Amino acid sequence: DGICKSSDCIKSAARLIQNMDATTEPCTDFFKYACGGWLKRNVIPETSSRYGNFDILRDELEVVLKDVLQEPKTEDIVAVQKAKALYRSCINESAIDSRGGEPLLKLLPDIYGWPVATENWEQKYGASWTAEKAIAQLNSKYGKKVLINLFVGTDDKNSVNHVIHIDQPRLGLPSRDYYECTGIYKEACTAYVDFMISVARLIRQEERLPIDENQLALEMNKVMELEKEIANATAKPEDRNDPMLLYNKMTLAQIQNNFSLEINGKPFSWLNFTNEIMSTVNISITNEEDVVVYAPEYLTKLKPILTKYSARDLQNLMSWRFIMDLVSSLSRTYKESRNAFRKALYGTTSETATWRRCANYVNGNMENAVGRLYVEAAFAGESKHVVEDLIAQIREVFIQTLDDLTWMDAETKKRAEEKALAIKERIGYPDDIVSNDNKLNNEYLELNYKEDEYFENIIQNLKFSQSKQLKKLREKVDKDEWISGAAVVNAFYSSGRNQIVFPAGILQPPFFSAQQSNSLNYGGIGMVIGHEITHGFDDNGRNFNKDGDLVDWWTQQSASNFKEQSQCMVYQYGNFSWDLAGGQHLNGINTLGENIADNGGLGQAYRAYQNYIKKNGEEKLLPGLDLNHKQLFFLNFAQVWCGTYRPEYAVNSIKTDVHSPGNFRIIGTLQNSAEFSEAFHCRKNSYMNPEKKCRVW
Ligand SMILES: CC(=O)N[C@@H](CC(=O)O)C(=O)NC[C@H](CC1(C(=O)N[C@@H](Cc2ccc(O)cc2)C(=O)O)CCCC1)C(=O)O
Ligand SMILES: *[C@@H]1O[C@H](CO)[C@@H](O)[C@H](O)[C@H]1NC(C)=O
Ligand SMILES: *[C@@H]1O[C@H](CO)[C@@H](O)[C@H](O)[C@H]1NC(C)=O
Ligand SMILES: *[C@@H]1O[C@H](CO)[C@@H](O)[C@H](O)[C@H]1NC(C)=O
Ligand SMILES: *[C@@H]1O[C@H](CO)[C@@H](O)[C@H](O)[C@H]1NC(C)=O
Ligand SMILES: [Zn+2]
Repeated sequence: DGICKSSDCIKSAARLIQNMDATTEPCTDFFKYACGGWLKRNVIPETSSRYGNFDILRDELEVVLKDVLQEPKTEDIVAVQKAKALYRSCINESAIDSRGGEPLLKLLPDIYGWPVATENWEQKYGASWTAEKAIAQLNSKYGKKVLINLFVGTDDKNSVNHVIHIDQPRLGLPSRDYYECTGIYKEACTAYVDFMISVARLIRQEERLPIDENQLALEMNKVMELEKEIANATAKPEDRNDPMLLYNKMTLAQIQNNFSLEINGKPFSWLNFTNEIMSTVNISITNEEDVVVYAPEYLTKLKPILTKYSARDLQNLMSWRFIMDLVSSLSRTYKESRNAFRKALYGTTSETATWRRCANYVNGNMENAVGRLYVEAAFAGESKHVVEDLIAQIREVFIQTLDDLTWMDAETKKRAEEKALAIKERIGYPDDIVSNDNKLNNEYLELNYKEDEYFENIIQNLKFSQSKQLKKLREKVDKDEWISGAAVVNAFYSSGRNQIVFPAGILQPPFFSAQQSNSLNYGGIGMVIGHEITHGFDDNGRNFNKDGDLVDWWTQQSASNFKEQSQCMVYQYGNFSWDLAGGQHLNGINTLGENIADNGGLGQAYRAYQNYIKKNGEEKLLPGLDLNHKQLFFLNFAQVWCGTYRPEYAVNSIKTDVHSPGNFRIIGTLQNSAEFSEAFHCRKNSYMNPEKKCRVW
């Protein structure tokens, strides 16, 4: 007969049919054709800003984590006992509620206090207050970066070393655009300041202090007028997309003489500020210390901003940026204060289940311990080798494709083949989290969790996470380190390591399964592999060589052609209007690197499936679907992205997500795919088959 009738063929067909909408013409709108069935069935949960195939698999992963973390076992090693202890302290909301804001009150004296919730702040803290010491205490002990973001990272131009970086800090709101505070941003700006006052009023109440509502509004609006200035001083993402132009190496000498700051009437000392941070880990810094400055323009515009503000004005913002994140770890009364702010940025009317939030927290701070339990329970050993093979097939397809690229000269292709051949693959999980108990126990040896003290535990993880990062300055980059835990539904690429990673969490349907049809595997995990490989060659990754160093290996002509070729995708996606975002246009520049990966990866997966058919021949067709296997390749790729957004978060993500929305990743990459238009016999100049097609890789 020629029809597959296995248990896995039937699960796939059912999932494929239930998600699609065959009453739509594939060539008019393939997103609706592949996801219409799913969109009609589902509605975004009240706790979700975004919902789709990825979000469902992640909520499903959270269930597996609940199972493994919630029941102790007598044979559990210490590394596992600590994860479960942390989980339990997090889900005991009665123990957290009984403490109110007390944990925060003990903590405020350690960060020079919060003026608005303090009395005679200038007399108490203004004496010993210096921007150097104030900013340094938040960075070094709690990893919170408020005015200058100094961090220890890998040297872009020497991937085996670490160096100190100076960069502009994050903001309270999702992006710099929000600080216009008009139209689509007004509600968020309002809830943001209201959020300040609510928290300030709860702290004063709990300290039995007098509450002057007009004094609160006055102080917290000054905080907003201040962050507006800092926000407007920051560089657009568009002006930070070239890592060559962004890397500026200086000494603390050059930095002091080229970026001075007058704060609270006192000059800023970069050596005093730096040593205030590094001394936390018994490390000394001299004025010949090398530094990488990522936001030199920001530092320049910062100088006249901070002269106009007092030490009190500055502290009210700095402490607030830390208190933002801690209120959700306090009692219900403090959690409630974040409601209007969360609704405004994410559109959610309630918070995610406590155990869901907690499971995620333990997975993010103990990724190797949790990954161990996740793979033991939910990952199959068979699949690890099948994916290794898929990566080999796709790596070669990328290399062979170089011969056919006409916008590149021979010498540049040769250098490209080098990087490709040198990409390090990481599949599933590192074996030693399951087999080396000693190494795993030692990773968390200096952590000790009290079960009735969840706030002490999160603060401990902040100190352990920042301390661990600061003592890497004089150390070599550990090559064995994975760039992701195993209990993750995603994949990644590191340019500094030239490494692609595919955690266990993403090695499941619809992406991959050793028993489902190959057409679905290539169109699923295959496309994702090519995506991660092509990240080494996008507008950002192409600037790094085979060893992870930010060095030029492109001829003047090939580089000019890359920009020329990629400019097509800039215009394509920048013309897509997103109704959920208010008919705004996508930022084709900020999303270029991801669209390059999407278009390249899909084309590379299809060629690998063609090559597979060549060797092994056709596959047994799926039941219930009047579709051939080439059409199923594109259908599964499309259903990987089924989903929708809340309008509040479409406004958030269109400015902050470097990815295109799920629907435009489908329309965009297929519009540029002739192989798609062949599989579905799309007439020329139909929406899905425009004559003008972009291509890079
Ligand atoms: C600014 C920046 O560089 N970020 C990098 C960080 C890094 O590389 O270190 C980043 O995000 N990397 C992960 C990402 C993974 C992929 C993805 O698209 N993941 C979606 C998942 C999603 C999609 C829709 C939805 O409704 C819900 C979830 C996402 O997380 O947004 C998985 C397959 C294709 C790429 C990639 O490799 O690009
Ligand atoms: C929660 O914490 C309280 C106070 O420490 C304790 O009495 C109670 O047993 C805890 N509950 C659980 C389920 O651990
Ligand atoms: C924002 O900064 C620019 C310089 O970067 C300046 O010209 C402009 O006046 C600033 N806008 C506001 C509202 O301060
Ligand atoms: C930075 O200067 C302050 C004086 O304001 C001093 O107390 C502190 O010890 C200095 N930090 C160093 C030298 O690391
Ligand atoms: C839309 O495409 C045209 C044609 O290339 C281009 O000139 C224009 O800049 C694009 N629009 C956006 C917003 O990118
Ligand atoms: Zn990507």
